[PDB]
Amino acid sequence: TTALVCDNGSGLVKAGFAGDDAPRAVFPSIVGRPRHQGVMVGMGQKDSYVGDEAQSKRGILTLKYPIEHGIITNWDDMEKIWHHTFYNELRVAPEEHPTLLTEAPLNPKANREKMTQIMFETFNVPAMYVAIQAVLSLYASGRTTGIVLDSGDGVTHNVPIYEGYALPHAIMRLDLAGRDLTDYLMKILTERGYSFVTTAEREIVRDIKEKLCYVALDFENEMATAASSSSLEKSYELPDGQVITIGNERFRCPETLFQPSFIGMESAGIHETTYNSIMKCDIDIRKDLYANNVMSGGTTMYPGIADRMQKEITALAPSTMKIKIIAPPERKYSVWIGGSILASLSTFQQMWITKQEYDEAGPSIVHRKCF
Amino acid sequence: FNKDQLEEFKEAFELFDRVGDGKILYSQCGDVMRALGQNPTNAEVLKVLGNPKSDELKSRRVDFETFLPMLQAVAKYEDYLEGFRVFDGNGKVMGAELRHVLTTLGEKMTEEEVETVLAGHEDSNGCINYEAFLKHILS
Amino acid sequence: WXAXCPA
Amino acid sequence: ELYTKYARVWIPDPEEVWKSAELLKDYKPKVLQLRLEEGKDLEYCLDPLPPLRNPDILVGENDLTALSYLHEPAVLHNLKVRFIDSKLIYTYCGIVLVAINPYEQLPIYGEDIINAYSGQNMGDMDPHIFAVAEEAYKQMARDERNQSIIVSGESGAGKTVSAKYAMRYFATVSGSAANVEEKVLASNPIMESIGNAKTTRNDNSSRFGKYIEIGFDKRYRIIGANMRTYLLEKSRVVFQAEEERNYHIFYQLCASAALPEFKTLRLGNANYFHYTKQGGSPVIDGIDDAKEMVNTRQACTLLGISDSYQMGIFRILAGILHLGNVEFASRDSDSCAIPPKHDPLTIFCDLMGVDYEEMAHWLCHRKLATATETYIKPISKLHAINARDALAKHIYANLFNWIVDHVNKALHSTVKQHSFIGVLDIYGFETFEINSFEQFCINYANEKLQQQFNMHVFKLEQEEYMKEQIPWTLIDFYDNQPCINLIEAKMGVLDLLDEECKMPKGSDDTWAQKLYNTHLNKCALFEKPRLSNKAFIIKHFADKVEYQCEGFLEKNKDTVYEEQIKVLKSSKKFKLLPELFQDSKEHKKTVGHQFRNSLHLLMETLNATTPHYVRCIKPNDFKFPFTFDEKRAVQQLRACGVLETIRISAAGFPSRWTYQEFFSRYRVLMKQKDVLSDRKQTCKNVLEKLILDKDKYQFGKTKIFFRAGQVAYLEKIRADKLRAACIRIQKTIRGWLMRKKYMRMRR
Ligand SMILES: Nc1ncnc2c1ncn2[C@@H]1O[C@H](COP(=O)(O)OP(=O)(O)O)[C@@H](O)[C@H]1O
Ligand SMILES: [Mg+2]
Repeated sequence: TTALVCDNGSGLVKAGFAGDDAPRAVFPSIVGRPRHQGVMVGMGQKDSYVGDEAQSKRGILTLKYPIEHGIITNWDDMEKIWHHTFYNELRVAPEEHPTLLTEAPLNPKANREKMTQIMFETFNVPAMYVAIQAVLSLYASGRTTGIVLDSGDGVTHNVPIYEGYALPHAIMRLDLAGRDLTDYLMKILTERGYSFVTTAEREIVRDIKEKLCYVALDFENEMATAASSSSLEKSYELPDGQVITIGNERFRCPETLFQPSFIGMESAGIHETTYNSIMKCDIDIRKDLYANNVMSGGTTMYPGIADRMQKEITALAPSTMKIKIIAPPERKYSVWIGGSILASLSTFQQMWITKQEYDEAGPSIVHRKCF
Repeated sequence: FNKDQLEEFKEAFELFDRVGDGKILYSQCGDVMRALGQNPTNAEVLKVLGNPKSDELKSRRVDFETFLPMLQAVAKYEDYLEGFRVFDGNGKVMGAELRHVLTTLGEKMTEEEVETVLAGHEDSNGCINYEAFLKHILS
Repeated sequence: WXAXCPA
Repeated sequence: ELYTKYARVWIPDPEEVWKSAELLKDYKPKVLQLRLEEGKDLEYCLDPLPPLRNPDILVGENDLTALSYLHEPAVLHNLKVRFIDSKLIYTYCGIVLVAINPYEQLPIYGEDIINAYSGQNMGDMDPHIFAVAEEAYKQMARDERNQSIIVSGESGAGKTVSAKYAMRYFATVSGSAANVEEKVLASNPIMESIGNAKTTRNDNSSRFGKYIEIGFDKRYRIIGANMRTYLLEKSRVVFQAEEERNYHIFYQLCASAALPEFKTLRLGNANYFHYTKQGGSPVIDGIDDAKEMVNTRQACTLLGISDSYQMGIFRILAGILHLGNVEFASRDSDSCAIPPKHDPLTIFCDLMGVDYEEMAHWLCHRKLATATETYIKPISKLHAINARDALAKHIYANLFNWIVDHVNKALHSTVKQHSFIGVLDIYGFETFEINSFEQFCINYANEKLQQQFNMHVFKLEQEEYMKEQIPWTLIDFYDNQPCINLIEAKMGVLDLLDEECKMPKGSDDTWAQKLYNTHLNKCALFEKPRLSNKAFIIKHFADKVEYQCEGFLEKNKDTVYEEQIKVLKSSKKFKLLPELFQDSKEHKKTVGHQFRNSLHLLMETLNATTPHYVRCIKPNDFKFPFTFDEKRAVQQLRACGVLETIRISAAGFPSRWTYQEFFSRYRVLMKQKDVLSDRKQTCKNVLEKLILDKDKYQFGKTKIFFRAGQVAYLEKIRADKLRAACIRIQKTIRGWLMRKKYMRMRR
């Protein structure tokens, strides 16, 4: 028997079997409904669409994400995503073998309970576990001492880990993510007189951000350079074949992680939260945390973000500390690679919450047995 | 023992004196007891002698007076038959087997002693009537 | 969430 | 208690483990006076008891279950006398034939003797290997379930000789002419050269199980033979301890580096290659490696491997050797490079016919791919090294399987196989001063096999009890499953090894801490040495064996990056190399998991079949013929499991006697007032007097079964009674003759 691993994002869901090295199923965790009157009759069309369906047909649809900021906002949509995951794409009977689920730290307590309840009652999974995303990235990157900057859609967080001990008081969560970069990118795009007003082109803005955006190694000199000449401008075809051309704006969007004042967010950027998370640790371990500083999740994929991170923490690190950034190319998948290897450890097999224990205890078992 | 018995026993003891001093050797004590009708084991003889060591057993000489308590101490049929029936149940015993056991087990005797006692008692097949041999050796 | 934010 | 004058007992002696001592005076409830060759009185002193010796009637009988006291000294003495004083080389311990290596050539295998043994019942004759083979052959004919013969010992012990003669017997009694024996015998030099190794303690150690199926038609003519192999020690290819070597063939090549044929291989001496050099032991004295190569090639040519394929084999092996020398510079913590024009890689690529620019890239990077996209990721120098060594082990294992498939291609025969008889050659149990993963595997295989041997003997001695109506409850089973559950099962010592193979920054230090945390005071067969936090002890069926964890992960790790196999599969220069990889998770599986599966395949093969066992013993380290070193033979008897088998047997009813033979022997004890017309009720009354309790023996329909010891007690009372009767007779004769001599002095 083999466990299922499904890393559940806030825009993208990644699933497969344990001991696989890359997930078999990846699709956007997106649900769509038709917003129009039908003309034809005898078409046999179906009510609502999931994932690559709702990507393909998006111009006909309205698209909703059931997860925002790592909180499952509507269970009645999410259950469709899981039903598509297990039955349609994987071709698996989830009643046969256990499942592992991944979650951002410090999110609402009820989220775990209700996800457990749905797993045991609806899917009848034989055993279940949930793991903090930032832990798995250390399994994936091969380390036992780490500080982890994990960002996707919905959530960013830092979690320090030293030789297999977490440091709960030092967890930093920060609600800034690719969705908030995208919403800001729409407004900055409007400055050049392109206007994107509904979800079906929000899905285009996301792709523009993915291909074209990049992080200035120092912002204001390059801001001046791009104002001074068109050399940094680059262009993109919309679906209709309109070329659109974008300049200083393409670095200006992914910067805002480092200056959340642009979004009107109160907190400091990811560099200052990473530093404060280290400094909340005690001094015996800080020297080792400075070397084991690990990028994870898709929002870290922007070119330059490692160099900008290394420079901007170096300016805060005491100069003897040779701080080092680890940014492997897989890292968009690293959380899943970690859940894959964790679920395959023999030592883990004790750890699962079995249905016997759930029926004995009810959903509150999760807080007790899990992290 | 009465005076007559003591006289006959003393005379017999003196017959075993090969040196003329009126004494026998320890090694003759057994000979005197058996010649006088006792059938002690070697263990009983050594016990009544006090388990002497080799040197005094072979060269220390004792007179009749010291022998007498020993004779007294040593002095104070169906089993014999069953013992012979051990080596049979047609009433015979191989001459080879009796020779082997008497010269190789227990307090081993010489082949010549066994030939001497067995002389004339075995037939042409080499079988001994043990009841007749027993009566002969008990007479 | 339930308070300080849309979720 | 009952130790008395003229008892015999064994002194434990350092020089030759047991020496015979006679009890000089009776025991009473701490010091014994004893009589010895070193002195008529020598004294022996007793811990807060001496092993009592068997009676003279029992010693030297052909079957070590016959004896009444079952001891290391008694077994050793029986085998010693039978071998030395009678030059008899075969003995039975029950089912097990024990063969003591004569190490001198002998006439005992002649055709007159084959005729003498053929058609017999086994229980009639004196033990001989033909008496095993005939019991197999007849059971194969008498019932459908076919038969297998399991030969176990050290390689010196004579497994080759006993297989040779087993096949000779099968062929001759079948009356088959053809070419089947000679090819199997001629196969052995290649199977050694690829499969046989020099361990620290033993030369020509065999590091795999070799299985030969002699196939029979519906008429029980020999059709042909089929070879299989199992349990191959893949890790020896790339790591060896002090004064080991890897497989002989690499040294047979390096010795042959001078020949014009091999000039293209650019070989060196065996100190030149990282895989050969590590042991520090290039030369075995007395071996003519240069000619042993020729003795290999002759066997290849007799089987039918073309000279083209032979040059393919030897060029792949030179490939492996040159691959081993490729050396990685660390570029970073998590990056490496092969240096420019690196000479070993240049030679490897020229031998194998692949693009240097691809091998240099793929040896230093791994491909990650998913249905959407693919990433190339660099790997640490350690990972690159481990992947190179796993590639080398994968090539070698495939080459071995290929040569064994061509051997079968030669030996296979057209006719449909009605049934077959197996001859299994497998290494014996192994233990050394410094003890390591290789022995942990060898001992796991021996535990697995000994569980079968216990099933087998237990089932047969449920049958033999039913045949006599004796209650099964008296026989009780002795189980080694609690050890096999410790080694194989989940959270077992292998499973925690494989789990740390992948756990991040796993190490030999942490692995032992996991062992201690999981088993230390939880499972009574696992123990820790006082002085060390790096080692552990498993109480096997035979022994406590101490294993040391250094290098115990690194030997376990095998993983192969598929893109390197794909590159070698895309080679175009020569034909064989694409042939090796004809047909994933096999690339993921560790050496330990591959071994545990190979052993499951072996056990599923043997469990299909009715086993018969042979054990083979090496009497001395120095190759002296017809000498028997008790210090060596005791270690060999423990290592063959024979002493533990006997120790199990002594728990039940070792000694078994037919009522008529019992009556015949012990009538000397029997009062003719008692003795009936009917033997059986006579014996049943006599014995009830002679033994304290019924439970100490049993009455069957046709046989009496005694526990250990008690037949020597009956011999004691027989000897004491008979000697007392001799005392009475002899004192009567002595007294009568002395009395006569007195009358003779009167006369
Ligand atoms: N190659 C890329 N470059 C820039 N942004 C990306 C890239 N890939 C994904 N993203 C953005 O990051 C988010 C998805 O990242 P992901 O790690 O899958 O989040 P999660 O796994 O939590 O759903 C989306 O906002 C997406 O637009
Ligand atoms: Mg994520």
